[PDB]
Amino acid sequence: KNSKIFSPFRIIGNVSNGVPFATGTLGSTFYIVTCVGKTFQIYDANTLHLLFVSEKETPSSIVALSAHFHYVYAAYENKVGIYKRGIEEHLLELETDANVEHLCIFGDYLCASTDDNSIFIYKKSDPQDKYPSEFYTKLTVTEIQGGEIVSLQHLATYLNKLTVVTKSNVLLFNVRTGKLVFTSNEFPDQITTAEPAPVLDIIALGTVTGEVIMFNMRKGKRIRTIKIPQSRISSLSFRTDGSSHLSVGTSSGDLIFYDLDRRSRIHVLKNIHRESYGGVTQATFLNGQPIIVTSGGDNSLKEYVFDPSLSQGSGDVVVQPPRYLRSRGGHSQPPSYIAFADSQSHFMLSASKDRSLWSFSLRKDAQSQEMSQRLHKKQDGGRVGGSTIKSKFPEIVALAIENARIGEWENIITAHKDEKFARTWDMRNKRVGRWTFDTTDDGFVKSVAMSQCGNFGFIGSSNGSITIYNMQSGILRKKYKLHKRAVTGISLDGMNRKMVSCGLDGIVGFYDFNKSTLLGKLKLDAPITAMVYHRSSDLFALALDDLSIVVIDAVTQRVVRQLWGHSNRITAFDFSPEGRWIVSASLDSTIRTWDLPTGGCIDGIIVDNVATNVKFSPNGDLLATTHVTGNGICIWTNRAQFKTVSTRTIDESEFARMALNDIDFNTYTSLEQIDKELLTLSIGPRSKMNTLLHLDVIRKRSKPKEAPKKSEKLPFFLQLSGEKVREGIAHETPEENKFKVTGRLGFESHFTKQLREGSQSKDYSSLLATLINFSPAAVDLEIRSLNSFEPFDEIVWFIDALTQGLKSNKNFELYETFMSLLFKAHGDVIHANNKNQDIASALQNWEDVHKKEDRLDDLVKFCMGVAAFVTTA
Amino acid sequence: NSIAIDRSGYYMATTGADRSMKIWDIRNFKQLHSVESLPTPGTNVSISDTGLLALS
Amino acid sequence: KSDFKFSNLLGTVYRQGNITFSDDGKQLLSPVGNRVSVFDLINNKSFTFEYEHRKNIAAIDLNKQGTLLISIDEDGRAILVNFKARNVLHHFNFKEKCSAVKFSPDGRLFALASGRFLQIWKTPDVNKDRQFAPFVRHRVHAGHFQDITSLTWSQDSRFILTTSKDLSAKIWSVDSEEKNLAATTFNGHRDYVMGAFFSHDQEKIYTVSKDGAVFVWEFTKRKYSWRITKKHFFYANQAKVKCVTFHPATRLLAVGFTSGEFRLYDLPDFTLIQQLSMGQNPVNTVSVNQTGEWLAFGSSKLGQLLVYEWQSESYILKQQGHFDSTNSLAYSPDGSRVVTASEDGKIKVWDITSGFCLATFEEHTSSVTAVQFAKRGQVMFSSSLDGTVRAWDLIRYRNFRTFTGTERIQFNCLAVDPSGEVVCAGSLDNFDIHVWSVQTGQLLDALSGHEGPVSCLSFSQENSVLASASWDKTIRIWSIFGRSQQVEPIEVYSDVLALSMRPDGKEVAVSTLKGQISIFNIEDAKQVGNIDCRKDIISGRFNQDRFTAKNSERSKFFTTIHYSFDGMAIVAGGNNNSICLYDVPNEVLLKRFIVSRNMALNGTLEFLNSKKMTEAGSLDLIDDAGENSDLEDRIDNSLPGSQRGGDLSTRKMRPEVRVTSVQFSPTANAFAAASTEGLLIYSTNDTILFDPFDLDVDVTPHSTVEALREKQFLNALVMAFRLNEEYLINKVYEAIPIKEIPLVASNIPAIYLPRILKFIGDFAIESQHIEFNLIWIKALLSASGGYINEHKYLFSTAMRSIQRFIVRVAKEVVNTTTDNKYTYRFLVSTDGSM
Amino acid sequence: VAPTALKGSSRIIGINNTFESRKIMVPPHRMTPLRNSWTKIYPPLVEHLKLQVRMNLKTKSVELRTNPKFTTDPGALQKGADFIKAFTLGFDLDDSIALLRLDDLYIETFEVKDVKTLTGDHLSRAIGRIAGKDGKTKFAIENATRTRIVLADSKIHILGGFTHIRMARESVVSLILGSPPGKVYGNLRTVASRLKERY
Repeated sequence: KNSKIFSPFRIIGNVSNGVPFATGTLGSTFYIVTCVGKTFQIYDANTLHLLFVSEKETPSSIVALSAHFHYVYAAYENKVGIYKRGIEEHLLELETDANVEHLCIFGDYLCASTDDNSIFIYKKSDPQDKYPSEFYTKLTVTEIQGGEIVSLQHLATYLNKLTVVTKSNVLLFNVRTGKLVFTSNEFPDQITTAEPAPVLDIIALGTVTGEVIMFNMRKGKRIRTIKIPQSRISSLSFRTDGSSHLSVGTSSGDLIFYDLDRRSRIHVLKNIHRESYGGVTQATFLNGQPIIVTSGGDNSLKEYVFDPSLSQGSGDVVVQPPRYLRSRGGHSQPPSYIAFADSQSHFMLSASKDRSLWSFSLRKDAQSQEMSQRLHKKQDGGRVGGSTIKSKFPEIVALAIENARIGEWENIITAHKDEKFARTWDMRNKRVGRWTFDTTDDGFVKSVAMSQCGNFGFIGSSNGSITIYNMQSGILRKKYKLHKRAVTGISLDGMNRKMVSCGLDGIVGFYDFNKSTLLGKLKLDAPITAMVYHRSSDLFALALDDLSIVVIDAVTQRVVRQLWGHSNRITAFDFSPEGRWIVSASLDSTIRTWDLPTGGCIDGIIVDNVATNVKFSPNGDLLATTHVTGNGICIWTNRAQFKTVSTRTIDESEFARMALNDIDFNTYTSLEQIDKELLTLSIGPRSKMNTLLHLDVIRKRSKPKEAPKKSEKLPFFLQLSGEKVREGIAHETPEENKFKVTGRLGFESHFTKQLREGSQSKDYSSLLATLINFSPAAVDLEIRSLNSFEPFDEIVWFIDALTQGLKSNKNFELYETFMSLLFKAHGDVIHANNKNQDIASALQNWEDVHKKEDRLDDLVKFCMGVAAFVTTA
Repeated sequence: NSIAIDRSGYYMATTGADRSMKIWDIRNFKQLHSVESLPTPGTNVSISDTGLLALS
Repeated sequence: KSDFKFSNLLGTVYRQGNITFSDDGKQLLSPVGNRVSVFDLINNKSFTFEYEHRKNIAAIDLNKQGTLLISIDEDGRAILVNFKARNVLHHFNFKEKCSAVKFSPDGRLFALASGRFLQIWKTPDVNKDRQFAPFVRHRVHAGHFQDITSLTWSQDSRFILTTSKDLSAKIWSVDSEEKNLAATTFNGHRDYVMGAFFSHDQEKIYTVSKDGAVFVWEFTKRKYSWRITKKHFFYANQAKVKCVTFHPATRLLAVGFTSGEFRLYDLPDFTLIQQLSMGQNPVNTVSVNQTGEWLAFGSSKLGQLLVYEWQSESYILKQQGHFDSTNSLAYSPDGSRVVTASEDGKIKVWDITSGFCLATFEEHTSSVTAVQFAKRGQVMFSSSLDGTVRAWDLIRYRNFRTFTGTERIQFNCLAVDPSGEVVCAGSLDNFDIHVWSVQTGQLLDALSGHEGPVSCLSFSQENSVLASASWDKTIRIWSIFGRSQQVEPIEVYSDVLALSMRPDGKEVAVSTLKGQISIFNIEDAKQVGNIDCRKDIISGRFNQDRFTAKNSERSKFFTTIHYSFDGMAIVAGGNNNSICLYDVPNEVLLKRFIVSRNMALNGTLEFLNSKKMTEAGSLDLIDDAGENSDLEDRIDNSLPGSQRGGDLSTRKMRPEVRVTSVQFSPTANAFAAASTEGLLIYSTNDTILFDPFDLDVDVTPHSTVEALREKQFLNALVMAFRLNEEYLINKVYEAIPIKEIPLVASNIPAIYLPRILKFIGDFAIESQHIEFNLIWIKALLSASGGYINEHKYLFSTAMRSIQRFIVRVAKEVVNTTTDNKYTYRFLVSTDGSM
Repeated sequence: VAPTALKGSSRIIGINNTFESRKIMVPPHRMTPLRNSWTKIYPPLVEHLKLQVRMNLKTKSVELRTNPKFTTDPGALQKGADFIKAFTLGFDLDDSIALLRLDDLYIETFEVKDVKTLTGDHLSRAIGRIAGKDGKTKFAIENATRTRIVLADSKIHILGGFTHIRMARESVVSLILGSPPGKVYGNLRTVASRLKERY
């Protein structure tokens, strides 16, 4: 279930799942906490901008949300988590299997009610502690005491009392002492909602049959009764702006406002939220404000505002009806299709069964917007035919988008269910286009495609004809008729030369788009279901009905790779941007990544819900998928973008049960030396050879033109007097006798000791190794410090060291450079004593090896003579 | 940072970046008060006709 | 083919912000305007990150482990980029003008100086996968009364010294339990506190002010408290301290002054180690190596970057770039070098790999308009608005000749004969094409016939004809060589802005003011193709524009175009935010590249934010110079109507995104585009794409290795090419024994011959197997020499790469080998005595 | 301490200067410099090194002893004995103090006869070549190698860091053996630059 290439990132397009949202105040500002499946999101009330998201997904779905100042409490299963800025600060685990249902926090007490009518009280260990952690006591409400707990509320100015509201009646529990202070009279109708009023001792109770009660706890008596026959109260809220208003939300999707002072109805907002998804699940007046925030199960959050009265006198009577202020939303049902709008990962296009198309922004949620379905006026001038009652376009089965001509004309084509024409949209305007493309053969639209240039749109009909329209003018230009069954895929190469089609009849047609000719036809064993064309590589994969993905090269019209392993139908698949991977999803609840070069499955996942779509970002950073459940889009991060991934084939049997290293990582490190006989340069920069030979002249250029000014009184040993790293040759310490010019024993340099050791051992491999590691300045200093006085042992030894190096044929271009520096620094000494046998013998041996390395000159001279001739004449 | 002088031209109030406000007697040039430490430097000072001392 | 990606940015080494040394000290990170460039001084390699801010970078920093880099623009927008993978982890907006950012020496925490608040965050773990909110806040400190100038971490990652504009330096403790240890404020500075540091023992705190005073703080009895025991002063007559840095280990204090001269001091003795001047412009940033031996300085005005080795008094690096000045570019024939001409009058030779300016020329008085290389490559020619065309000899860096018209005309375009014996230049005020003889310098003749200014010129590399285009809506082909001179005019629908000549010399392409690229057949003088480009061009609305970008006709045409050396592609650019790469035979747009994403540049955006618009006008157009604290920033030297050819201070308007010239690389699948920010180079080097050629089911990476083990070298090599995997080609290439090379080379199919030659050239230039590669090249040329001759333009780029390898590295080796042979013989044969 | 605070080898080479006691004999020609400089020699030894210092007028030698109850650094006695020897060899006091302050300074000692058996005018010519006119050659060797040299007749004492006093030794030896002056002076120019360079 864990992928080695992909990891979940977040969900897109979901604002609320229907659980009542929580409102908390930080200073003068307000924020709203909404539940999204197993995670909650925090919005700023002023702008509805996303601020925080829960760091980790809870093991179980969240049931309750309560927020007080910085801290947010989220209840799931039998555990209550405490979050600050979306990061968990402490997890409260109850000691009973009964799941938490309701949650209340007043002062240092946290009250959690389980579904078995048991109330757990947690207290702060210290009065100054930010949140309660310590377990205080347990209070249980028995059936004789009352019915099932409806909600836990705390009224202001009540010392250590919790007002437990049950279906039968209301109860007053003293949390400190754990005793039942007061029991209210039984109510004929089932209670569904409770809300503390801004007045003292009064809590508003909402019944199941459209009755709202202003129950007074101090007197224990009814005060008022509002009646809403044939309705169910889902939320209640009071206006604290100085106006005695009461907003009653209903499961029908209506929000009613009452004026308590005048005993009248101000206004009713009809169908603000869908009845099918629970209507008004939560509707709360912002404290001290005329703004009311409403939510529902339809994945939407809205805000309404009361404007000031237009009458200079009697403003209380002339109440402006509430006005829509701002809202956030998404699909009400799972998206059916998705697509990346642009090369970068800014925007995604989404379509859902709710007949609405959305443009979702990954970089910021506020940028997400719904594309309008308002139709343009017809060019001919005739009246457009349609029902006066406005309805959204049918569900979108397919979509094709290009950005070559964005802002110039239509750049999206969409196919709709049971519809004989395709509609166009404009991404720049975010509105439906002015063209409609018809199949012209009495068949439904099954495939839509666009050319890279953005000028042509291709429509595939269920009767087998491919019609080609022009996006700018919407004029039918060409019609191809090869397939006799439905065309399930159309694609055109980037060059606009070769066009490929596939259909349920199983044939793959290759057309020359410009010449309009049938280049070839290829028959496959099973009907083809879908196509994805990779324009850069000229490869396209086909999802066959035999549970295989067949990769075909359009240039040669042959099958190159065939992929097996899926146990059921392949819902969707996509190419990686580099053209090296295919990620496919199937009905068997798995997502597999396939490596085309080796033609094997390298990664496997098991999704709880079948993934209906899969899409790579053109960058390759992100992978977006949609599932049969959930209104949002799951975004995955591509781990391969930050490290190499092994291409070893996944184990099939272990995967089913759950339901050469250089080649594995697609790399190769060049050998140190292909053969001993072959000359090989050093493993390093090629400027080292040039830096060594011309060191002095390069440094003269480096010196500043004007001498720097310095203080006359300067420490003589400043460079050495350093607090403590410098690894230069100057900063060398001796390692542990008659005076010797080269170096006295116990006072000898590391290099000279290695040189003397090599001379006795008759091998300078250790010396040659350290020479290569020396810096260019260090190399010059050592050679120039070589002993130049009789019997000339060190010079002879150095020549023997270099002569050995040339035999190895490795790093020879440094050894030539070292010998060049030796003559430069000790040429006169060698010249004056050329007749000395030791120098003469050592020099002669060097020439014997050096003479052999003249074949390289012949190779260089040949290639210049030919390469100059071949390129010229 | 700022200087303020009253209507009668007898007092002066000066604020500095060193978080100090000093009330002066500019006829005789004698310092009267020195509020040595302020929570933060005072950007501005003004004196009304009635003699109220304002600090920001 | 058409898979190009931004690789590095030449022409600029430093624009603004703080330059930072890598922890190992072998890499220098320099902000270049909107991006970050990394220079590897030891290996002589450079690269610029692909991620792009929306405004100029203000602060950057690389953690000690060398894994994470954080870069912050002028608005507080921050990007966390994985240094090793060169990929962006997260984008963070701090919602305020962050002045400095610094990783703790432990690496766990990094601190932000955002206005008057010091923000300490926890570093996201590089190994962990990306999450929605990788950063975790640690603490925010609010003690300063004004903006924080800088901050310094203690060597133990426990204390932070913050210096602000409050004339105060303040210390904090990272751990709350240790707040009592460091809760002090350091006062007594007359001006802004530019920097505060700890000593190596951490018992001494040094603070430096803008006025030029260094205070030495110690914990001493008057019962124990921090006191200023000693005070030192830089007695700069008028220069103000601009940037300060301190190395506790070596006790080195490097101070940069506004006069453009920096001093190195030894604390606490206050001994002046050195004093040097980089110029007259302020020293904006100074940084110290970890060892403390290299000091990096940067000046924003001229874009200078100086790495100084104060120990040896030597310059490791001394570079100066161009901003909004590059008028043209030219590749060397081997492609190793790229030359640029600037409005300053200076011609600079840049090395593609290292990214530094090898040489500079300053003969020209006025803006240099064009630069072009001879076919041979040793000689270079340039033209300038001062009215002279100058020939440059690169081997001795001498202006060995200079050409000038008798009427003293400004020259805007240039063309050089393939033989290098004739030079022709054109003008925008003469209507004639002047011709000079290279050997003599005499004006051979003036070509007449154009009724408008000549916009461009080009010689045919083979036919040696001259093609000229003008605003006269016509193109004329001059057969100047030969006993008879002929001219063939071809009419065009609109003004011709650019002209490119086919390498074959058989066709010429012209970009017109209509946004059209029309290809003509030179011999037949008839049109053979046309590419529409007005729709492809992306042009942005300027802040000052009162008309939409869609209706704007400012630049919907390409002012420069160039063929690919194969002859199948055209790369085009203009005064617009797009570089478009077209395919000639099929007349389609292969790809489009966005030149810049910097909102500092004027032409980047097609749509401007309506919030900026007000009843007065655009909020951007308001000049905020008066708010600046320093007088030099407040001074306005702008002339009223200047558009071009002066310093940026003169224009008074924002720089405009535009591409002055574009060219393809002679030796690689890359192209370079000169623009305002610098010389953008796009290359296909990475080759992560899977672009197979002629696969079958039998071909697989496993199967190729099986062929190698069975010793079927030819089949293994061919199957590797059909996969087209670089690693698999390299594996097979090195596994073929030397005896079998001649057999394999003679038997490679002709289709794969261009591919092997391309691989060898790219591989050989940086590989260590000089002899093995030379054996392969010898086998290939001998086996298929005739085939390469028949198709020169298919193999042109591959052949130039091989010649570069044989000339630039192979010849250098034998040159060092051969001189030892002669130096050897002289020492032994000769008689040395007395 | 500030609140922000963090939580017997012989340097001289070629002569065996070695509760422990060290004795250094002062030759007659260094007696008077010792007297006028004594006010500045004992404070660093007695305070920083916590050593018990004395000069024996009878034996004309300086005596240093480790005090078990005061001394803390085991190497202080050797460091103090090394410092007195440098003054005994002839190095200026400030030069000798560098041995105490720093930890990476050694003195290398040898004689002209060790390099080559020169006698009479040849030996004098060798000493002259090392010194040069007005001491120019010896001065040049000091600045380039960043080493302090005392040329006491045929006895040479070179003070500095390990690699630094190595490069001085070859220059001095080449001068003794008679390499051309320009090569030595050319040598001194390069070694100065190469020594300071990072790479």
